Amino acid sequence: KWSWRAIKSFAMGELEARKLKYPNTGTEALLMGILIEGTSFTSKFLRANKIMLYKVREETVKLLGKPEHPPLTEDAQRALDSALDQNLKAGGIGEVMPAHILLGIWSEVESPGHKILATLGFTDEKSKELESFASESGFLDE
Repeated sequence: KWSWRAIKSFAMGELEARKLKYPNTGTEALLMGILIEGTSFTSKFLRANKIMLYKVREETVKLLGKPEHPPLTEDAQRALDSALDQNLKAGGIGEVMPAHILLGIWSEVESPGHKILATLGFTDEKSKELESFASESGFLDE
């Protein structure tokens, strides 16, 4: 059960992949889509931890270099599957949120999303911090 916020963040991600003229919607685009959507707690969390949209964009171009609807990479699909788990293997009411997508991205260790997060100072401790917020009883990611 994807939240509306997660649905929007995905759309913003695909939009960013198209703007970058990439063949696929990768973990880097899912990450930017969260920032672009811009109203979730997760987007505020990323910004409060100095993971700014303009920086992620600069690190994306640097890492990956300068299609109508760019399909998901395999590791982006993997990040979305983990999001479902992060949500599933936790409390049992909430929808799947941008938080779970972010955690899914971080957990795909080999992915550009993870590597860019790490370049910008994200760590396992930040991941656990985000998990703690997300596991709070009536968590809506807003």
